Amino acid sequence: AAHHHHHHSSGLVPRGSHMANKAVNDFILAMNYDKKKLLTHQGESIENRFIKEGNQLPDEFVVIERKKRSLSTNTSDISVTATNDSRLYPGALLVVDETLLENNPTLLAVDRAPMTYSIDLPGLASSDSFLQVEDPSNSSVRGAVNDLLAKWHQDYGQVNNVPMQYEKITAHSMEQLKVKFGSDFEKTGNSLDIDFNSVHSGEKQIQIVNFKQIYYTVSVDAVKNPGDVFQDTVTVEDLKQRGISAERPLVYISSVAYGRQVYLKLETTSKSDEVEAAFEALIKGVKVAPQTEWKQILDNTEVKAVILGGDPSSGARVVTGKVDMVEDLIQEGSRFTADHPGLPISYTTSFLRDNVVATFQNSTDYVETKVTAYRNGDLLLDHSGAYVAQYYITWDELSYDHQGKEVLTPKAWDRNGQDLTAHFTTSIPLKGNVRNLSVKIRECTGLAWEWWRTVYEKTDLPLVRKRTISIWGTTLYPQVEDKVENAA
Repeated sequence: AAHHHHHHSSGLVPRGSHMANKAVNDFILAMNYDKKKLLTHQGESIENRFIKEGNQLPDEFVVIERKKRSLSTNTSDISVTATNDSRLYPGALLVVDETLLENNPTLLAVDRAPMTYSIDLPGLASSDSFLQVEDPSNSSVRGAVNDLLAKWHQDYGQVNNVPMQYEKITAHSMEQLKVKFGSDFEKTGNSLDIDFNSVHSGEKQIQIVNFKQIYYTVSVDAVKNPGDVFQDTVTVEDLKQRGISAERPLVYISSVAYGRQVYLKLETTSKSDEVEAAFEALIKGVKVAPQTEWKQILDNTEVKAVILGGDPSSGARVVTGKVDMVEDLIQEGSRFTADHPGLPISYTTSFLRDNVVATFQNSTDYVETKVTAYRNGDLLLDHSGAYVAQYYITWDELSYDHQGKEVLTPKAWDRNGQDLTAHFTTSIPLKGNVRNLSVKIRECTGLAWEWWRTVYEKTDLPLVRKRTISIWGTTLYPQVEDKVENAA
């Protein structure tokens, strides 16, 4: 007796019956899977073997120290890069597999039961926040939301000045960026034209800034029973036909954030350690003095950006140029108006089975490259004395061997020890290479009991941009000037 109740004598479960929805509900509840393992991905996992490198650039000598780092993110927020993604609407059903991890999700588009949404809008009434969509799709949900928006803007609603939020990192690897911003980021990074090669060779430094402006978010309350999102026309076999199982379970978009997003690239050829500070000052719109080190950095900074939402169409703009246009990028989407509903920039998913928020674990190993720059310099000599003079100029040229060991190669001015006469001038180019610079200058007095007189003798001379050593005067009273020009 107990076997037959709530069942058809045919033994079949009729399509469009309450029995069908019940079977679907039990079918999803019966699923046993590991939530974390299904949403976990590993990046590269590099090994810690690195040697110190030295390289000569046209204007400077760089010392590069490579190091393996680890970046691991564990978030439920999924960044949106697609423009008009029909799949990414509130309450949409997504399949849990590789495609969900890659942010190119598989939409489960079956007959949907009505769903109730709430929207958090600054200056929106309590019970006017709810929306009842009878047949959830991208269109029906988008329409219901925009209808509420249009009403909310035309009725009243202050032009809410939207807060700007941003997170930033120093670029190193494309994989590392993907862990930080999402695995769909590769499209954006290619638009930003990030020069990873020049970073690794220490020729330039990159910082990536992600701006977010959330106008509003649409949310879905917890689903009581897994089968409550399906119409009775949906059967268990229908789900299996589309490959739904405990191994490929279901998830629903529990909320979507709407507004404007900006991925910013700050590309500087500087090797300074004040780069992060200079970039920050730029973002804050802080005035920069011309003779500062920051101004040197910012003048040599190329800026590219991808705009998602705000201003014109929904389409993504790829603006390019100098530092001057960063300020307007930030101010552009400051106000949320009737002109633009705003578009999805972020969404979150919850498992259909138990409404637990789906959290994605991503990690990767990357090489953190440090670069230390030593500027080239020139050593200038001027001989305007009434005497024969000799120079003894000597230095070491620094290099690094294939084992990263430090190497000092002795060097000497080819005209050392030679008798030089006024008016003699010369310029000796010295690379950042140079350590332990020593200059000795002596003069022939003509006196039999003391033929030579030292006019100048310094060791460990700093490699400034321009050092001019000028000698003049007489055999008995020689004069010397050690003039340094190293101002920025």
